[PDB]
Amino acid sequence: SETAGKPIECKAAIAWEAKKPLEVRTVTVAPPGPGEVRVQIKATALCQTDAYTLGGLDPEGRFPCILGHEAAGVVESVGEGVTSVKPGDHVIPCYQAYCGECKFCKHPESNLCVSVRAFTGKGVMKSDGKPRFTVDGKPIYHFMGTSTFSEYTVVHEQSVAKIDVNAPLDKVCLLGCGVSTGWGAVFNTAKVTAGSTVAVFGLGAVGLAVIEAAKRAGASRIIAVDIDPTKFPTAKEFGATDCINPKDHEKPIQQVIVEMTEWGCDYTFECIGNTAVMRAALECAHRGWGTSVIVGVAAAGQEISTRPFQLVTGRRWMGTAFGGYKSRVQVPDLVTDYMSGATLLDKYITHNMKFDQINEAFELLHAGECLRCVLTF
Amino acid sequence: SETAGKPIECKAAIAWEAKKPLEVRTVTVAPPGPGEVRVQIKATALCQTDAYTLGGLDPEGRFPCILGHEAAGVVESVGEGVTSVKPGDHVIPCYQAYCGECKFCKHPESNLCVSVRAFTGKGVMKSDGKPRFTVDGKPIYHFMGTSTFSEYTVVHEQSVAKIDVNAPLDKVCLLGCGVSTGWGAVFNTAKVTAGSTVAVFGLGAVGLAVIEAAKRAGASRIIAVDIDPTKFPTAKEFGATDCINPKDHEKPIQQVIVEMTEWGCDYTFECIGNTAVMRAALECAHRGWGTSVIVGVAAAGQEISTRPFQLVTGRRWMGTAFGGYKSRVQVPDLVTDYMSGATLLDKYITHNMKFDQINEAFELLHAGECLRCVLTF
Ligand SMILES: NC(=O)c1ccc[n+]([C@@H]2O[C@H](COP(=O)([O-])OP(=O)(O)OC[C@H]3O[C@@H](n4cnc5c(N)ncnc54)[C@H](O)[C@@H]3O)[C@@H](O)[C@H]2O)c1
Ligand SMILES: NC(=O)c1ccc[n+]([C@@H]2O[C@H](COP(=O)([O-])OP(=O)(O)OC[C@H]3O[C@@H](n4cnc5c(N)ncnc54)[C@H](O)[C@@H]3O)[C@@H](O)[C@H]2O)c1
Ligand SMILES: [Cl-]
Ligand SMILES: [Cl-]
Ligand SMILES: [Mg+2]
Ligand SMILES: [Zn+2]
Ligand SMILES: [Zn+2]
Ligand SMILES: [Zn+2]
Ligand SMILES: [Zn+2]
Repeated sequence: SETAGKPIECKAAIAWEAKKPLEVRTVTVAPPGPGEVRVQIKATALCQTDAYTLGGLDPEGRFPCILGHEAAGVVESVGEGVTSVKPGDHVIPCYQAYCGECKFCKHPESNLCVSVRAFTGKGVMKSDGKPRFTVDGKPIYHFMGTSTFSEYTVVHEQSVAKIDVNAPLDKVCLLGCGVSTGWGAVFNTAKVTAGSTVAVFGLGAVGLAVIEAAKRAGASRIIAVDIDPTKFPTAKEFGATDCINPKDHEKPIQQVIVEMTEWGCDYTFECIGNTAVMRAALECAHRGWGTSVIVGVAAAGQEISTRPFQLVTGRRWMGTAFGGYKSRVQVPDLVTDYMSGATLLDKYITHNMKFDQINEAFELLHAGECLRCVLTF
Repeated sequence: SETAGKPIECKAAIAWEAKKPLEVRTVTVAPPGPGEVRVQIKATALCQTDAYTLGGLDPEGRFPCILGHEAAGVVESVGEGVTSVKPGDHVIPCYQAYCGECKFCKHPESNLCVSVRAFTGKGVMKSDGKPRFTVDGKPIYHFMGTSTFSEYTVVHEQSVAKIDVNAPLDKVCLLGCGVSTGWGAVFNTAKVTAGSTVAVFGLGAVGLAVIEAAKRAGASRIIAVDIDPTKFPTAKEFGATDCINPKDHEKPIQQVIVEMTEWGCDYTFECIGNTAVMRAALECAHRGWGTSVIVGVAAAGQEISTRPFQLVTGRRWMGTAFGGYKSRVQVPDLVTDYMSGATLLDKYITHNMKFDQINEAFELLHAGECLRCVLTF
């Protein structure tokens, strides 16, 4: 290789501080240490989670840092000990790691690996406790263990899903977070049964993925809820049978849903990050057995509340992280399902832009005018 | 019966108004109307739910009424169209009805029948909207559809479980309330798996039932929690492996439980009715997959709260009503199970008193060190 074992200077987008636009400039990327993989990002999308940390809403937010966590790329080089990937492998770096040996990797119902979170949560690497990015010798920190807003990033081996080398990297970049989360919320967390009724709160890429998955699960009714009705036509494309704007009703939205379904929907999904809506989604879960799945990420500190009578009379409050998918094991399975022609993944990409316009993409998502914006270098 | 078709003069305990003692006196019990059943009560227990309504705290409280909801007895006569029981059958009347045709009776994960609940909640019968008790020709209202503090009571057919004629009625009287509820919270709601860890908050009859069922399910560790340490010895006999008094510790009790189990317990149960402790039970459920079952009934105007991060990181919040048991279907199975010698049901009866002493029995309940006290006439 031409770059293996040596630093790489490449284009990236740095967040020097919160609530400021990113600076697209050159950074230096160190070679991978033991158990690490240096990846050449080929495509990367913006998620609402990136704007969440950029807006100062992350308690563990550490600046300066390279954001980004929805990407697909090619292995440029690996550090010593790395056996699972090799240069040339097509990969998807995942915020959720997989070690196969911790208690959560071994449990059938969890994907919350603890192999590297103590370091990825701090924006550093496990091998030496430091980051791999510098600018004029000063350290720039990692984000969600991925930091995909850079031509080359360095990640832990446990965070690297090896995927079908023939899958288009600018489409499956979405499988690193949002769309996978919405799908697994249906298939893994809720396990929607055929015939069921569903309510989805928030119609971004995540909520639309809940709708697509619930459709595929055989749901007989899917109520799409959003305060922005310009997202309704796409929601009906994915399979929504009803679209509801909360601002068209003086009743609370959970009362509206209950009246449409007498007792509530068998499953409800919150895909916003609004604690008042999370409460609403649980209270319009069906009496006796309804399930509500929190998908959105609320601002740190905020609390959800309900009357305990809601759970005593049969409703179930749960949440999901990355759809319950064990990353390195199951992300390749999602790529395989994409390559089989069975998904609507291509429909989630509303804009393809160059990496230099990353800030316009952030304005697109703050304005609700995009689903997923895929950046290429 | 030579009482069939006729009113019956029998002894009962009348609650004329709130916060005053019951009067033990004769009452007139009308014959059973269409779809109604008249039961000779052979044994009836007390619990805190009776004392809650008697104390004037119940917003649905209706006086004068006849309290009592834990009982077993024999059918004296049946009203028009009743075929599920006949005179002489041994029965348990249940607050939780089963009609076998509404949405909830037909769902495998619910037992919240709506056949008669709107009428029992108002202390009247469904056939005509009127009660069946009179003193001096003026009406006495029912309680929880059972009104078991009476030698004879009239109940809806949907509330009448038909049980093994061989079962002792002064023991199976408990199967209509807290013991079944705690058992079912484990077997039906949580579905506690073999080898799992369990935490129980509150060590009355309900929590002790949770402990007994969890041990029977194969739980490898059972942590009993109560601010009254005098409940610990009995918690250990039912199968507790640890006992924790929250007041002995200077950290939040959920942090105590998590430190004892590194990540939390696989299952936790709130058996008190305390929203603060409900949140504590949720937050010491195991990371990634822990389940917390609210069993206790909180006071009015109280809400449960947590940070949604707790659910996004894999914890599940649910509740139970009557342990999820479909009453007329499954209460007979609980009796059969008790007759098999598999349960500690007899160990929940700490006191046996005569019905004339009902007021003294209530004072024992208010003092404590009484799990269940059974009254016979
Ligand atoms: N649990 C996880 O692992 C995970 C993974 C990825 C994303 N998320 C979170 O899920 C959420 C959705 O992600 P996204 O990319 O689709 O964001 P998005 O901004 O593209 O979509 C959110 C939608 O919610 C709508 N909305 C806002 N407030 C509303 C309200 N009161 N009522 C109804 N609709 C409302 C908005 O109009 C918007 O269309 C985000 O909070 C994200 O952080 C969680
Ligand atoms: N879901 C149902 O269908 C159903 C059925 C029956 C009873 N319940 C409810 O279950 C609950 C328990 O029933 P019970 O008969 O055992 O009542 P109980 O009063 O006999 O037992 C309550 C126990 O909780 C302990 N306790 C009180 N506050 C505590 C605290 N902060 N921390 C730890 N322990 C505390 C008390 O010391 C006591 O031992 C009640 O709320 C009851 O209404 C529900
Ligand atoms: Cl938080
Ligand atoms: Cl799919
Ligand atoms: Mg993720
Ligand atoms: Zn792991
Ligand atoms: Zn994301
Ligand atoms: Zn009771
Ligand atoms: Zn019913």
